This record gives sequence, C-alpha cells and structure tokens, in this order.
Amino acid sequence: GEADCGLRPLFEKKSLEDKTERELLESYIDGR
Amino acid sequence: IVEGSDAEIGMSPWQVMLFRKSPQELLCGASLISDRWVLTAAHCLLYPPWDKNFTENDLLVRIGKHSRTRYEANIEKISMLEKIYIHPRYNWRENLDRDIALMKLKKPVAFSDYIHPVCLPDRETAASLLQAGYKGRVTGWGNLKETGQPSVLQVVNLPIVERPVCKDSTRIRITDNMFCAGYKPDEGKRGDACEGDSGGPFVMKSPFNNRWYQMGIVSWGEGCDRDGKYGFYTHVFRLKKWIQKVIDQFG
Repeated sequence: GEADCGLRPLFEKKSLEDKTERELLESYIDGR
Repeated sequence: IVEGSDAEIGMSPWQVMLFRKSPQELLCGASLISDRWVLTAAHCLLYPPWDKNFTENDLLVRIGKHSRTRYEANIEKISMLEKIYIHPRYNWRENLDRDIALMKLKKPVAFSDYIHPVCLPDRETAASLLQAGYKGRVTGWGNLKETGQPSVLQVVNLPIVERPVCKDSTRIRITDNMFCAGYKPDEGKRGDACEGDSGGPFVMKSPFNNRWYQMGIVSWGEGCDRDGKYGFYTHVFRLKKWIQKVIDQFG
C-alpha cells in the first residue's frame, strides 16, 4: 500500500532522529 | 514560518517550492507525493479576487531545496508542469473551502537523499492522528513575521486545536474540510505559518510505522502569530477521494 513514502533517506533510513522529531512523539501523550 | 528554526538538511525531502517564471518569485510551498505528482493549495494557483489564475507554463517547481535563494546545482530539481488540477468545488469566494490542487510534472523526478515523497493519510491515520492537542510539523520559506525572509527552510511544530476553539476564534466559517493548529495564549509558546508558506505541508509522524503523513496543507489565516489566532489547513484525508480520482484517471 505505501511502498517507500514517508521514510526520509537521511533519517528514518539511517535510524537517525531530527532535532524536534520527538516533540511530536511526546505530544501524543499530551504532555509527559 | 514564524518562531520556527532552520531545518536540517533533508529533514523534509518532500518539500516543494512553487515558482513563478516571469517575474521570478517564490509563490508558495507544496509537496511531493509521487515521482510525478505535487500537492499544493488551490489559492496558490487560482484566486480570481486578485486575478490569480496561473497555468502550466507560468510556473516551475523546485524540488529538493534547502536554501531560500542559493542555486543548489545537481541537488535540487527544477520541473515543468504538464497539467494543473484544481478541486471542482474549491470555494475561493467565501472561505477557501477545499483549498487543494494537484500538478502533474512533465517528466518524473528521480528520488535522492533530498528528494523523497511524503505519505498521504488514510482512514486509520486520520482517525488516530488528527486530534486536538497533538503536534504536527509545518515547513516553508515564507516570511518570519507579518509583512522577513529566511535564508534557509524553516520548521515549526504546532499543536492541533479543538474545532470549537477554531470556530470561536474567527468570524470566518470553518468546514470539515479544514482544521486549525497553533498555540493558545496561556502556554508560553509561539509559532505559526505565514505568507509564502501557503500550499506547504502539515505533517505528522506515525507512532506505529514511523512514517510521515501530510495531514494538511497551509491554507489560510488572519495575520501571523497573533494571540487568539490560529492557522488553518486543508484537511487532506477528507479530500483524498478526489486525490485518488485524479491520479488514477490521469496516469
């Protein structure tokens, strides 16, 4: 269904997170 | 982008720059969803109130860029438009409802570390990710404040706001085909999208498959970064049907 879409070569592909990436991740908890 | 920060090299490989041929100028942001399809806001291509009515040859698409002005040879790709597709029920008259458009490239672009397509949302992604309180990410080469130009692509994460709030924050009428994001007065944090950023992507990272999905498109607002105000974005999933229809039909 989605093939490669959404996976960044310089990040997801290299198991590397960007600077603010987890701010989004943590907002799912709605805080901490 | 207001109150944002310089983006990292390649942290938004689907980011597209909509460019006017003559006179040369940055028109809007946009996104790569396929090697041949670009997604953007309809008001970027069509807005009669200002005589806006660009066509295939009046524009160019610059993919894989980072610098606001620098020519990134053999990194960025300049593509021509084969055909423009504007949502048939796009309401430019009152509130820019269904502010969405597609552009087919004359020739497919080659993906690289700097050029790669984002994911469209599907029912599961939309139902679980598009929720007030959750943060999304907006990027673009728009102004740094209300009418101001970044030398590099800016990025800012913004929390999605509950529909009621979005409504009781403006006298313009909101549709189910749009949503709003931004910070509220109290929570000492700022940031918003601004002119030049329109047509750009509002994305979110899935906590399940780790992929990025464009939940929205920078559609409109009333000023930039002003308390009691929020940015509005085209609800991509709500209009995905039309998207699928055009892509499948013209392939």
